Amino acid sequence: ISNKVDAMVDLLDLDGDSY
Amino acid sequence: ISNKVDAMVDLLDLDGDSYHVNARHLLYPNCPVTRFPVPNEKVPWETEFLIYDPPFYTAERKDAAAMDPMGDTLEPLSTIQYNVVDGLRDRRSFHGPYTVQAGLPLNPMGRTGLRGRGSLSCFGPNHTLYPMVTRWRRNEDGAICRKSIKKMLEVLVVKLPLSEHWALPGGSREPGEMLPRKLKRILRQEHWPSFENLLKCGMEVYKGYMDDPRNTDNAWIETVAVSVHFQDQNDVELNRLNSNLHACDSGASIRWQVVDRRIPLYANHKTLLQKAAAEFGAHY
Amino acid sequence: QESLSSWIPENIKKKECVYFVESSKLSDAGKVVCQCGYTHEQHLEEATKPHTFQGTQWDPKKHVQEMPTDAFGDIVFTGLSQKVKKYVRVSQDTPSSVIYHLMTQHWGLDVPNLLISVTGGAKNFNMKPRLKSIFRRGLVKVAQTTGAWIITGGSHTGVMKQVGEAVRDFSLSSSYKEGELITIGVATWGTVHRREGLIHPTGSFPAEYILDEDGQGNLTCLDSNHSHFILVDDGTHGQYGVEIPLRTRLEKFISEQTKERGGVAIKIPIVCVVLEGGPGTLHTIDNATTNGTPCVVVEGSGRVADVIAQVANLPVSDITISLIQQKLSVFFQEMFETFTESRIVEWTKKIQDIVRRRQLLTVFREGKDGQQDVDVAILQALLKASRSQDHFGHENWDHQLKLAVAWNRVDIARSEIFMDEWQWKPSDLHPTMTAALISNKPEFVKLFLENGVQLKEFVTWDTLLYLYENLDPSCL
Amino acid sequence: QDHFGHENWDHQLKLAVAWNRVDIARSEIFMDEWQWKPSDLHPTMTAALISNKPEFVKLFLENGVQLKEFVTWDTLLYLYENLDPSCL
Repeated sequence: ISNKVDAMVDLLDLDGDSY
Repeated sequence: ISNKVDAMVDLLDLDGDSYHVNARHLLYPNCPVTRFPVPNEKVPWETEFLIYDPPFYTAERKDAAAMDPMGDTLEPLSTIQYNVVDGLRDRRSFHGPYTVQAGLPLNPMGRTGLRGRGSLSCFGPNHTLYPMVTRWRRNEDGAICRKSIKKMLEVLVVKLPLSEHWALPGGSREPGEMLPRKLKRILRQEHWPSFENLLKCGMEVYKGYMDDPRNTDNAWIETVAVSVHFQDQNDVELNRLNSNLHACDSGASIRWQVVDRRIPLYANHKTLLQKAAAEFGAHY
Repeated sequence: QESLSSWIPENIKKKECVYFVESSKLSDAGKVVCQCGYTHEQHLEEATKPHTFQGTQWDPKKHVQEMPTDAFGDIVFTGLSQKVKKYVRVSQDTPSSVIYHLMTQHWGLDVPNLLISVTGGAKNFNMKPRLKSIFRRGLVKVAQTTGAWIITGGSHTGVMKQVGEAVRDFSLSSSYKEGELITIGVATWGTVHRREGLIHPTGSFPAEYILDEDGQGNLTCLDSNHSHFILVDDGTHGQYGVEIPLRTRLEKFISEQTKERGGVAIKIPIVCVVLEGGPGTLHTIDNATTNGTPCVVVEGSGRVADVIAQVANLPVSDITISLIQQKLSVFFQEMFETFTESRIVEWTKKIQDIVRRRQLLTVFREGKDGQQDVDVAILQALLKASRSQDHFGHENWDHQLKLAVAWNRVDIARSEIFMDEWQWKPSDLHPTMTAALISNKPEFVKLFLENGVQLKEFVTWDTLLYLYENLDPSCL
Repeated sequence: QDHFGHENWDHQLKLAVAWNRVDIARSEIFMDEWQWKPSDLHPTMTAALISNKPEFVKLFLENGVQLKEFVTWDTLLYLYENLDPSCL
C-alpha cells in the first residue's frame, strides 16, 4: 500500500548548408 | 500512511511622480489644524482644482522679530522683493523665479493645502546649508570594504537630544558662510570653527526646494549640499577632523555611520545621502 | 603520517621571486612590491636583490623560484565544524601524475568511476527553488552512488559555494559513510585571504583557519564545505588564472588511467556540467567538448547557459548574429552592450560550432520533458557519448554494459542496453557474468538469467578454478 | 523599521521564539542574507533552554552552535539559577 500511494503523491505534485 | 493521505485530501479539495509628500502631509506639525486634501492629480497650480480652500496658518512666532512679519502678509507689509533680495532675506529660489500671488509667494512645486505663514520664517524660499563629509570604510589590513559588488562608505552623523531622528549636521544659513556654524553651533570648536569654515570648501551635490512638513503654499525650503570627502583614511585632514573633538558644548552624540537604505536619519537627509553615494558608485 | 609529511617537501615545490625591483604602479599602500608584492620591501622572500642582475622587467622566468613547500598538511575550519580537511600548496609547473599519485596513495583515495568537473560563474546569484532542489538532490545522489570524485574551484563564491551548500546538506543527512561525497577544491594560492596561518614547515596538521565574509578585498577566502584543497601558485599575489593550465592537465590525465575490477577493465569516463557562468565559461565549454569530453547544461538560471538552452532546438546555420545580439542584450542587461562587434561574431562562431556537435551536448529542460532526475540524465549523457565514439563491431555494447555494471546501478542496462538493436548471443556475456559474481551483485545475475545465460553451459572448469581464486579475502 | 547593523535579525529571531512557533524562523529568518556567526546566538540559546523549547535547540544545532564552545562556566552558573521553581 505504501509504495502504491507514493506514486499518487508523485503524480499529483508533478502535474545548415554545406560548409 | 495517514499523514501522507491527508496531503492528498488537502491538494484535491484546494485545486507615481515626484511630489512633495511631506508637504501635502496632513496634520501640520504642532499646529492643531489640518491642511486641505490635495491629491496627486490636482497638486500643481496648473491643474483644474476649484474646490481648493486652504486655511491661513501662521504661527504666533512666525511673524516675529527678525522674521518675516508676513504671518498676515495680506497686509501691505508683504511688499518685500520676490525673486530678489529685499535686504536681509534674499527671497529667491535656486529653482528659479517664483511667481508672486498678491505680494505672496506660491510654492513653486504645487499646492500644499495649507495657507498662511506656518513655521517657516520668511516666505517663498528659505535657504540653509547641509554639508556632507564622507570617508571610506577600511578593513583591519587597510583595504577598503566592499558591498556585494559596490563598496562601503562611512559618514558621520550628529545626534540631537529631542529629535527622535539622527540628523545631518546642517544649520540655518542665518550667516553667509557660518551656516554650518549654525549646524556646528556647539559642535566643531570656537576658533577651529573658522578652520573648518575654510575646510567647508568642497564639492556641490544638489540645491533647490525639497519636501518637508513645514511648507505652506507660501513659504518653502531650499538649501545647499556641499560634499567634503575623505578619500584616504590616514591623512592629517582626518587627523584634524578628529582634532575637531570639541563637540562637548550642546551635542547629543556624534559618530560615523555606514551608508544604508535604513540608516536612522531624518527623512529627506536620506534622499540626500542616496544622491551622495550615487555620486561615487557605492552601495544602497 | 610522517611519511607523507616528509614526502610532500621531498616532492613538491612552491614558487617565489628572487628578483627584487619594485613594481611600477603602487597598490593599496602596497608600494613595497616588486611587481608582485607578496611580503617585503619588494616582492622578495630572500635577500631583496635584483638577483645579481639590474635587468628590469625580470620575468618570472628571471624572477621566480620553485622550492619545497612549507604549506601542506591537514586543516580544519576553526569555529565552523568538527571535521577536518586536507590541503596542499602546489607550484604551477608540476606533473599531473605526481598529484594523482599523492591523491591515491598518500591520501588514501580509491580510483573513482566518474569525474564530474563542475563549472559556472564566480558571481553570486540564485535560481528557482524547485530547480535548485532537484539539482542539489540529483547531483549529490549520483556523485555518491557511483563513487565519483568532484572537482571545481574552492572559493566561497558562486556555484562552487552553491554545491558546497549541496554537499554540506547531504553531510547534514549523512545517513552512512559520511565520507562518501568527496569534493576537491582547485583554487589559486595567490588569491587567499588569511593564508599565512598555515605557512609552516614540517606539517601544520592541526591547522586553524579563520574566515571573514566581506572581510577581504580582491583576494578571496575558501568555501567551507569541500573535502580537499589544492592550491596552485605562480609566485604572484594579486593575479588570476594560475589554475586552469594545470586543471586541464589534471582532469585529462585522469580521463586516461584505467580501472580493473572483477575481470572487467575500462577507462574512467569524464563529463562536465556547467551553471550560469559567462563568457570565459563558454570558452572552456567548447575547448572541452572538442575533446570528446561531453557536457550537460541546466535549462534555467544561466546567462551563458539559458541562451544555449534556448538555441538547443534551432538547427545549425539558422543563428544570425542579430538574434544573438538581442539575446545577449536581453539576457545580460548590465554588460548587454559593452560587447564589441569584434567579439559577437566570435560568439556566433562558437555557439554555432557547439550546437553542430549534436551528440556530445544535452539540454536539461527543467520540469517539462524528460526531466525525470538529474542523475539518470547525466548517465544517458555520458552513455550516449561513449556510444557515439567510433568502433568496429558490437563490442561497444560490451563497453556500455561493462560500464553500467561498473557503476553499481542496474536500472540503466535493463532499461536500454538490453532493449533491442544488438541481437547479442548469451555466450557473449561470460566475462561480465564473471565480474558480476566476484563482486557480489545479485541483480545483474538475475538479469542475465532472464536473458538466458545457461549456468550448466557456463560454469565450466577453468572459470570455476578462477572463482575460487578471488574469494573475498576476509572470509575464514 | 530603521536600524544600524544586523541586530534586526536578532529582533526577528527574538520574536519568532518569543512566540512559540518555530516554522517561521526556520522558514525565513535562517534562509539567507544574514551570514550570521554562530557565536551570535548564545543569548537566544539561553532563553531557548530555560523555557524548555527543544525544537529551537535542534535548530541552532543544525546551524551549528558548538555546545563545547557554548556551555561555559558563567552561563552554567546562570542556568542553575532559573530552574523551574516547582522542581524538588
